Amino acid sequence: GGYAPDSVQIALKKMYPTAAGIAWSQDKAYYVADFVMNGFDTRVWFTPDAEWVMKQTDWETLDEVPAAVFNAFAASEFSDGVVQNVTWVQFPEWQPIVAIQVGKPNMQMKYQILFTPKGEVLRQQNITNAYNTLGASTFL
Repeated sequence: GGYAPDSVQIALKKMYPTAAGIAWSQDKAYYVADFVMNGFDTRVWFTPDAEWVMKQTDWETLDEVPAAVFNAFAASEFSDGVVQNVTWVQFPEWQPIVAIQVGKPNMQMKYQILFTPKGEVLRQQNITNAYNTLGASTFL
């Protein structure tokens, strides 16, 4: 479902031959493939020239993250919060990123923290009432 040029669809098939029920959408000048891979929600961004520029895997839980990220999150001011999502963000040339979305229900605030695999904080964003916080505008 959704539109994507044939070249872009062929490029995704080459990367994930077992991918089924793919939903295509646009995010700025990118085509985004949305599907389930190994039980995880997966999204792949493509240029119109069928070059992949970003991958996202919704791990959802902290038991999937590198131990350095787990320990940095556990020592942070968000450790007591409700984890809403955990995403492994990858790129063709750049280092991967762990994006954690955590709610503070008593504070009535939602936050997004971007970590390097070594546990270094790249960004602490207040995403209360914000949408598409993991799209091309955050990473590309």
